[PDB]
Amino acid sequence: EVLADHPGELVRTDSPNFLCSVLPTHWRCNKTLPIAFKVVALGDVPDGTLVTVMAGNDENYSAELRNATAAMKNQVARFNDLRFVGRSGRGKSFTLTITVFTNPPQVATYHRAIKITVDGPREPRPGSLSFSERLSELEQLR
Amino acid sequence: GPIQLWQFLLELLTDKSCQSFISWTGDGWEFKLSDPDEVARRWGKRKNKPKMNYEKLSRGLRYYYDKNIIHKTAGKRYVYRFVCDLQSLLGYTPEELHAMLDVKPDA
DNA sequence: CAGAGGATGTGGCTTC
DNA sequence: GGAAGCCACATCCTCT
Repeated sequence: EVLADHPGELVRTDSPNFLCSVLPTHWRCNKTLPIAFKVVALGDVPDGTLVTVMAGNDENYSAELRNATAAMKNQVARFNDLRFVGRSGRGKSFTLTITVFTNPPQVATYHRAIKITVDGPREPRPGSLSFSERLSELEQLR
Repeated sequence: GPIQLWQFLLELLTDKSCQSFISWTGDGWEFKLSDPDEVARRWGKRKNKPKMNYEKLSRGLRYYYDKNIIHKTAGKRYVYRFVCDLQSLLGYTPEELHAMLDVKPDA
């Protein structure tokens, strides 16, 4: 709980054996996170053990992520620039599922962890027609 | 209303009056911006962005590379090519179009 | 500069 | 009626 480099950096998962970085409540998609996401193991987990992260909710059973896989080293799995590509839906957040590939595998969850959007946290605000006609129709399509 | 860059360029390229600063090279859907600054000026004026220049307009074109709309012609300064199917979108073969616009082969 | 692409902010528009 | 989403750039930067 207080075995992290800094204050309030880690949070508990639905599992008593793991802890992970606190994620921004809302972020922009495909944008690097403010902090390096980590998954800390309380129990003994060998160096090299893989750890993956999957994001999802009612909108996206599973959301496209980038760098969602890291290797455990010294009880800690440090993801390098984990990113969220898939969005979570208006007013919705993703739950993260952390799978630590020990044998047998161990699953840890971080519910309502983060909302992903395109902007992210933002500051408050016969007959034949011609080209011109064809281009105009094409410019409206959407 | 809303206008995308490739559509703007396409407007200019179908207007004989613009052939002095932007024109078709003669090879399919390839085109050249003979006066980049002028094109950027009009683009800026269309989108209402006074500080618009070619340096920035070109960034927009580079965004199309991946979306298969416009590709750059290697080695030819200010030369790009529409790589989407303009024939289906406009109903004219590169020639028919070139004709109506009185296009003269470029090299 | 010209020119590939990443990182972010900006404005018009649309949708719960 | 709007805050919250989407989209398509606009801006800025890096190097030779």
